[PDB]
Amino acid sequence: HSHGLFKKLGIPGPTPLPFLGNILSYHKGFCMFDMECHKKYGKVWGFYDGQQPVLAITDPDMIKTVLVKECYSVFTNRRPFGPVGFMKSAISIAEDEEWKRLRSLLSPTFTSGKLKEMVPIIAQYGDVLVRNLRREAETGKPVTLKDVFGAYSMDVITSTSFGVNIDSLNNPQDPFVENTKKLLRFDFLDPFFLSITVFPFLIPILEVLNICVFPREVTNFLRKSVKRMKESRLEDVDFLQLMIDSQNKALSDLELVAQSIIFIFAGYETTSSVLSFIMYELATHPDVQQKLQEEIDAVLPNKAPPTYDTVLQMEYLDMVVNETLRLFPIAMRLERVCKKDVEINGMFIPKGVVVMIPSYALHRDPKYWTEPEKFLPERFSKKNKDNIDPYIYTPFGSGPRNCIGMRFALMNMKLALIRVLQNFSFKPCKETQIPLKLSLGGLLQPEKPVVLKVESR
Amino acid sequence: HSHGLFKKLGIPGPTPLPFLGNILSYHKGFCMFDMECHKKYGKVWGFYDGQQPVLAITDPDMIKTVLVKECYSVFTNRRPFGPVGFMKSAISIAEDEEWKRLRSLLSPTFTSGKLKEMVPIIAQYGDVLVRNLRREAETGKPVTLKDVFGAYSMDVITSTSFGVNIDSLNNPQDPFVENTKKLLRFDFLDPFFLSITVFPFLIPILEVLNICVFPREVTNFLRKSVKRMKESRLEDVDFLQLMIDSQNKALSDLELVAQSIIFIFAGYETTSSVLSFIMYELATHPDVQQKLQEEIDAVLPNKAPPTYDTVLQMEYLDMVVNETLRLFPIAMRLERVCKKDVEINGMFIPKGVVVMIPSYALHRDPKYWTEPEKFLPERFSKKNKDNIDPYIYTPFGSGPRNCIGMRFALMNMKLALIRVLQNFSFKPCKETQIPLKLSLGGLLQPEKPVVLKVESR
Amino acid sequence: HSHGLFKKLGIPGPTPLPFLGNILSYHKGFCMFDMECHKKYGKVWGFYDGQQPVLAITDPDMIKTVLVKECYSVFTNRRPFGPVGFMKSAISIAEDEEWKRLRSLLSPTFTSGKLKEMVPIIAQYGDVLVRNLRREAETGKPVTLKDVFGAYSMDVITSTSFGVNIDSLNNPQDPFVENTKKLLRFDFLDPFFLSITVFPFLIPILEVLNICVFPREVTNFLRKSVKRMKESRLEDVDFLQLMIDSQNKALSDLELVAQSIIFIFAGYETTSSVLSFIMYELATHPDVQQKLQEEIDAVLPNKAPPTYDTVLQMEYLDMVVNETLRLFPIAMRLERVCKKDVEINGMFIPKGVVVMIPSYALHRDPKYWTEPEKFLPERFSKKNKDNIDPYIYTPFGSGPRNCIGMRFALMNMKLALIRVLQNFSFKPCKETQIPLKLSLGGLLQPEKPVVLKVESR
Amino acid sequence: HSHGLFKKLGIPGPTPLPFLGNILSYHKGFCMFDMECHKKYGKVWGFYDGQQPVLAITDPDMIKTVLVKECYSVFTNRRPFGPVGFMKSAISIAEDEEWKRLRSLLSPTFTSGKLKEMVPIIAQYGDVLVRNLRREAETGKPVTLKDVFGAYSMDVITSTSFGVNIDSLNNPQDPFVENTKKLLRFDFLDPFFLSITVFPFLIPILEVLNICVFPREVTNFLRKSVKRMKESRLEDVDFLQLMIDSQNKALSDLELVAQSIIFIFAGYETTSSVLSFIMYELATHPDVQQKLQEEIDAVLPNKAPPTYDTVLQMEYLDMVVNETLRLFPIAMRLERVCKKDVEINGMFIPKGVVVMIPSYALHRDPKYWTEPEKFLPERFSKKNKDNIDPYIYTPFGSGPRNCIGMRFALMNMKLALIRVLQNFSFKPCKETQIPLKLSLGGLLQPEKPVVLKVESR
Ligand code: HEM
Ligand code: HEM
Ligand code: HEM
Ligand code: HEM
Ligand SMILES: CC(C)(C)OC(=O)NCCSC[C@@H](Nc1ccccc1)C(=O)NCc1cccnc1
Repeated sequence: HSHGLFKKLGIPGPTPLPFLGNILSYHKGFCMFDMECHKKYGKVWGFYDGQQPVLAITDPDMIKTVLVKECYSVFTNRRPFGPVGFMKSAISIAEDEEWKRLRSLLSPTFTSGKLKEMVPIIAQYGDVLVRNLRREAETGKPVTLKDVFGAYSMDVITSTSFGVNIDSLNNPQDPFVENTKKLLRFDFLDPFFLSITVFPFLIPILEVLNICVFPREVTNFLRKSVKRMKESRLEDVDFLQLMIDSQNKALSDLELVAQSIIFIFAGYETTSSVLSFIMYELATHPDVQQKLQEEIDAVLPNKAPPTYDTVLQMEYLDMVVNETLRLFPIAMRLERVCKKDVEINGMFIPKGVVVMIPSYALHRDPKYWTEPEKFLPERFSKKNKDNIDPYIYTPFGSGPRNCIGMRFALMNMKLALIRVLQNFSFKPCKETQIPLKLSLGGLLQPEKPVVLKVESR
Repeated sequence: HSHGLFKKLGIPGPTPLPFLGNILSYHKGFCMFDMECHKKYGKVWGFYDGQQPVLAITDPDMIKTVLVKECYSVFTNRRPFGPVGFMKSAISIAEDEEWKRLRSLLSPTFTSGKLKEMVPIIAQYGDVLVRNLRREAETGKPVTLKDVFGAYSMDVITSTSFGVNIDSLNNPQDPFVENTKKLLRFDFLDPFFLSITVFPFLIPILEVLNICVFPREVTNFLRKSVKRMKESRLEDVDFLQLMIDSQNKALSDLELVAQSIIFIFAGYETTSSVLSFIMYELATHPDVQQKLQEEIDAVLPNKAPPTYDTVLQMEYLDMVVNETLRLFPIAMRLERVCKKDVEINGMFIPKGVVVMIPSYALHRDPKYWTEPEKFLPERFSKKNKDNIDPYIYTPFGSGPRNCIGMRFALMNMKLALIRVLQNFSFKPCKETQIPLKLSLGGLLQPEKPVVLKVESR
Repeated sequence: HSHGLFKKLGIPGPTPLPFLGNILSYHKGFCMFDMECHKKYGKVWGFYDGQQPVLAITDPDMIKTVLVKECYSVFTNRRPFGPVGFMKSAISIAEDEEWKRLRSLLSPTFTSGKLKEMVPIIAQYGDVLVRNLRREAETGKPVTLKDVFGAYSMDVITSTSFGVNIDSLNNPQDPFVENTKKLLRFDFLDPFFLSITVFPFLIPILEVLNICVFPREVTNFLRKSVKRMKESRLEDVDFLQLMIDSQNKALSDLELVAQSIIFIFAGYETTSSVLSFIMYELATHPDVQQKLQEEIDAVLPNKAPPTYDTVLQMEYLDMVVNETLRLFPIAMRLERVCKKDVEINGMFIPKGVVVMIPSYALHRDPKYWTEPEKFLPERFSKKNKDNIDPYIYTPFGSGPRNCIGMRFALMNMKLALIRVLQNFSFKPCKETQIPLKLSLGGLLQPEKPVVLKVESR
Repeated sequence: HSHGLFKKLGIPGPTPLPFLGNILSYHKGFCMFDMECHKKYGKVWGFYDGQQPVLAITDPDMIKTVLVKECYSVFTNRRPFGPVGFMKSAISIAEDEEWKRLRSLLSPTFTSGKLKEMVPIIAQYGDVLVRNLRREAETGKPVTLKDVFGAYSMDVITSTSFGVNIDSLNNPQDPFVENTKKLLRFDFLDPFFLSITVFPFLIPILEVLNICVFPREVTNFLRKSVKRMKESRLEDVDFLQLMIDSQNKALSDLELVAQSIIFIFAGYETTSSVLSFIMYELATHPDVQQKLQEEIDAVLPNKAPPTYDTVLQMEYLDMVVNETLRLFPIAMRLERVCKKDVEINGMFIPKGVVVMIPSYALHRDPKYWTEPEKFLPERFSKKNKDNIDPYIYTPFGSGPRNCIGMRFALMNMKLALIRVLQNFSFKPCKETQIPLKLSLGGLLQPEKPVVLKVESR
């Protein structure tokens, strides 16, 4: 249909099939498709998700123009995504003025100030993690990181968001953990979403049937569960409180539920998935593991409890986290819908085009990264951290729509790692997939789950 | 689904049925439904076209706020209408910045200046009208106005828009008149569009099938026919010329076709339908007919040819046209889609609500019109024309999005009537529907076509 | 659209709304709508589920013609039901020759012979039920029947179908009980299915998206779980065995899964729901409870273990079960799609019409039942059991497509009750809904769950 | 989805793309795709029209089994085709018992008896054809066959079906010819129908919107036009009469309209298209033209008027018609939907598979035709006509569902040619496309229309 767009504008790209566009090229996943296109075509290129034209861009100035400069004017929203039901009101999903309102109503929740107050509560579930791990370190049986990390990551969420306090690894069947684990980061290469991409005219069909990519049952569990806690604390420290206090243009109650749902997933599969990637890289590079175990003990001698300030003090820890996020940027791509005919850094961009930054492919670009497949934390030494274009390395996005939970996500993940490297070491098992292979699907996740050996220090 | 909207906001309205909303109430047509609601509920009210909330308003200040004040800011577009294909680019159909561009690129086409230049060509087809009529005035057989007026109205269009010059009543089968008559003002109460209103999620389905409410065949006839005339005049006075000269941000070629299509219908069924309504009212009020025949002869003695200036000179003619348009405002309603949460003249209007002015019901409101059903031209005497709220009487809309062809449409219609009342008189026949009954459907048209007796002066 | 059908044929019925047909009348549920129509219109009547014409019939001969006589010829299948995915192959859902094959391949599974072999295994979980109950009979706290019965009913299913052996009330979190409880008898008056009924043209839309009214996750759990047990028993007494042996025109493996799913639900919510209804009626009619506790002890003195033969010996037990099923026939209606133009017992029935028997309304018809709302088991005394038209009383359907699991369902339910009335008695609590109110929705279930007092004999 | 079908059954075919199946291979049209598959794969093969599995077959016994033997049992209907509206009732479109009824109610209309009675009326419009042609034979200007033949072919239809009698080439604008020319043989490779094939789940969507591949306006013209003529002849020789007499299980009135529509097209574009193909082959093989002009004059000396009997007498005329139909079999393919699991001539054919005979590819198969691209009428000499497998050469189909109008179509076409070769000869013009190229689309029609020189004998 609209498959002449890039051929006119003089932008190169893979030739689209009728109806499908270029989607059959996703058979190795977004990341691999993005790398190929980068090499085959250079700095800019175009392709079609069904009839949806997508313009990839790799110029840091141009990227900065889209993500920062012209964000409010032209590139305000992300690719429409449906069917979502009442989740239209989630911040990550909302548009234009509604999003601007929600970003405001929700920003002070994520300050360095409020973040320092969540430390002692986040500190408490680190210790729960250790005990579950030593039960396996004392029973010489290899460990799947995702289960134990997610048990931890969930434990922090439920708490930092509603006060609920479960040992999700040892009380995994209590009514709360059941619903909350039923979140699934959406495989955009799964049967369902490829059908969307080729039949996006079916989203409104599904919307009028109250179908939701968020299971209609988990949402109902928390919609009421919030209006219980809402009326329990009212009247008699967490995200809900910080959002309830805000509605005192102000936030509504079902909007509040929707943000709660986004926050819960946000820090579940993500925090847990990033922790897994770090632990893998640690186990397969044992020296880095040792160098970090030294710094954790120098700043916190005698296995001293990590504090907010001791965490920012640690610099090799930061380097490890960053270099992991370079090799596994869980978002893979950034995207904005171009809402007006515009011209940025010398290129005409018509209305409706989705503009896409290929984060995974830029993190692995040899034109900016020496030995880009190698896990080498020193790239982020304060000697070299200045050489790195913040518009090439973008694991949390950028501009007015970057990751709202970035600080919290780094803090949470580091508090988990300080505590864990104070007590154990991590070894490849025979069953450990080395080298790790990324799922060919639509998520940045390992093909096989990560299994390692855990020895008690 | 969204059927609680007005019940929350505290706006009264007829209770909606699931899925249908209030559409079953259209069984007497928009106009009658609008009158009822006006009386039942007062100054504002709400209802649902399927799941689409519609807020009717009748305050002239509030109407002025929507149609003029906040037009560019909030109320810029009309109710989405599909499937349209390439006709998305027609001015009457286009949105936001695209419309603003098209209104600019097309405005100077409709000036008092360019309009004075179309007079002598529009004058020529008036004489064709007379001859066809006297062939019936000399053959004592009653006449259907729509056929003879449309023959005339078409004759002016084809000319004033492309130079083509046919006697569409006597050369009705030439290739051009066949396609051009295949326009149909859309019965929004017909089977098809009621299905849209209850399944608007099916428009995108139909759009991806290249289905068009404008027959895919007539459009193809003129798409090429334009790019012929385009390349005939280039290189070797009408709307096409005025649009071709404009593309010399500038107008494209298929956009040019689309405007051509809108203009052709615009002045066909409308001009012809309004002429019919005037002739009816004239025949059933013979004194008004006489008073106007006197003024036509005082300004143009000896059946003098009407000129642009002699036309504006005529004031009872104007009164007749206006008072007809009061009783038959062919648009019935005006509408704008509310693009932001706003508050106008003290009422909150949420995003997405269609705001509707019920022109037909306001033209017939006894709270502003004495004996409103009576055809009484003197309402528009220069003694009384000042008493009339331009926000109650709105046959051409208002504000930046009023009828672009208003001046031309009045001129064309008056040039037709001066010539015709200079030569004939018009009498009720036995077959004449008295009093006229409006089609219960979705157009302002007579139930039965208007048949009259035509006697040669 | 097709809303003239019954008006032509001369069959009376409620006047249908456009698009909706008569569905708004479901606001009190099928059962109440059926009763009204029966009284308002008499022996036959028509109505529209959207555009779907439905002919209700209440003549026992005519009912026998449809359900038995012309079953194979004309009335072979049930109302199309979608989207179902691979569940198209379930027996209860399948059509024409495929169903005939599946009914054959699955019939010997349900014989009096094989049924006598399942007794000792079904006997074992009765004792599990007692212990869970006395833990509540010794802790003076009222009991919700559905939870304790479903715990039991599940326990029998998992066993009688796959050998799996869980105390689902005390091991409720083991991986098997989680998936298996995620069956939900479909509320055909819920948002989703009313949308089907008005947009049945959307089923094929949903089918091509691999959407399934059976959650795509539970099905995957058992599809593989079967092909595990399949390859565990092969090679090294239950329904799976009886189906695996059958494929040794023969049954396939995914067909086998689908039957497994139908059987699991079939005996879960149903058996458990019917048990609840009996216990309610028992508690609110304490004499019937006593009369039955006497017969259970006469045939099984000293709390003797019930056997297959001792179960059929018990006749007042049968009367209780039957009279409960009269007042709560969980299917509510029977239905067949008329596959040919036919004429049965003097009435023309066009192709495509769904023919419906209103079981609930016939069970409550005063023209066949004295004091029909009264729970009076003696109606089914061997003195009166002969007076009862098997085409008026139809809790298991009739003809070649009656309930395949009828015998098993009666046996299972009676083995549960003999054991339970041998040990406890059942008393109304203050919280007990008396009289019970049927859910206004699309299932025969109580508005409020049934809570009773349980005292240890 | 179902794209494993042929890979399992062990049938070879082109590998299908997701969603598209093999449809992209239609870029050279069905005929060319069919030839390739025949050569690449042999006697049987499979492919996918979207998700629709299609099994091509080329064994004459197997073809006879499908088209004749198992027609009523298994292969009764053609590939579902929609949206059709009330045209569901046309015979060529109807299914199962409804079709069997319509074939009966309509068969005696097409007998050798009734056909002999239509001769003198069909004879009359032959003479109209001559005069229009000599007006061009006397004005040395090349002639487009389709216009002049269709003018003739229409003239015979309107007459033989309703008595209406127009000179459609010289009265082409009368109200009847306008609607009747608005039939269009459907380009199944046009945008619309390829969208069906990939979204056949959208047919029911369109059916519920009263959209029709037969324009909703032409159908309305004749629905009423029939019920006028119906009530004009009733009460005060053609197909309508023969159908009206039949309803005196019997035919209804709107069914009657629908058959009328099928018959009108059937003999319009087809008869006219076949005539064009013959005239082309005649002009480009001048000896065949001469040999036939001799036989026409031997049987009809002195330009004697052809009679029914003189027509069957002519044998080289028959040979010409047949050999043309070999090279241009306007149906291209025959098709039946397999309604049951069956096994025919040693191959398993699952339910739902469309079984397709590739007539065009078999007519051009070198394994049955010497020099198959050559136009050589002698193939059909009574010496060689016996060598020809009626299951390889199938321009009118075969079995209970062959072309109902075959005899009439041959008669009509031959009466046209006898008259025309009695008076003119036909010569290539410079503008004549030699060799003719078949439209790459979805019809058997020439790329360019056929233009020839016409000289008066
Ligand atoms: C290591 C873990 C995480 C990574 C790598 C990450 C990365 C990202 C990225 C790349 C985006 C899009 C940014 C852009 O488009 O410019 C994003 C958006 C977002 N993130 Fe995260 N994120 C992480 C964890 C979290 C957490 C814990 C939260 C908790 C609240 C969170 C909340 C959000 C929200 C609400 C958005 C939408 C922002 C908006 O649209 O206004 N994320 N994240
Ligand atoms: C007596 C005849 C006519 C009447 C009563 C009439 C009335 C109207 C009305 C009520 C509107 C909507 C105005 C609003 O929303 O505020 C409109 C819009 C419009 N009219 Fe007319 N009209 C007539 C004839 C014509 C003619 C001859 C043309 C020739 C070009 C024309 C072109 C248009 C266009 C293009 C629009 C869309 C304006 C825009 O969206 O920018 N109309 N007309
Ligand atoms: C007290 C509990 C139950 C009741 C009241 C009941 C009632 C019914 C009814 C009314 C039908 C439709 C019959 C007809 O259309 O004529 C049916 C069908 C069916 N039932 Fe049950 N049923 C019960 C329990 C079960 C159980 C335990 C099974 C276990 C396998 C089962 C399996 C089936 C199947 C497979 C069908 C479809 C029959 C076919 O289409 O061939 N039902 N049941
Ligand atoms: C030279 C011109 C024609 C050719 C080559 C032709 C060929 C065919 C073919 C191949 C079929 C399908 C047969 C099969 O599936 O086995 C068919 C069906 C049919 N034809 Fe023709 N035909 C011609 C002219 C006509 C005419 C003039 C009529 C006039 C009534 C007609 C009426 C029909 C009908 C009604 C069917 C559907 C048969 C059924 O489904 O029962 N055709 N034709
Ligand atoms: C007639 C019957 C009650 C069997 O089916 C229907 O009414 N509709 C036709 C097909 S969908 C009902 C379907 N439900 C279900 C199945 C699996 C998981 C969850 C729900 C079904 O067949 N269940 C078996 C059954 C139910 C009741 C009595 N006996 C057997």
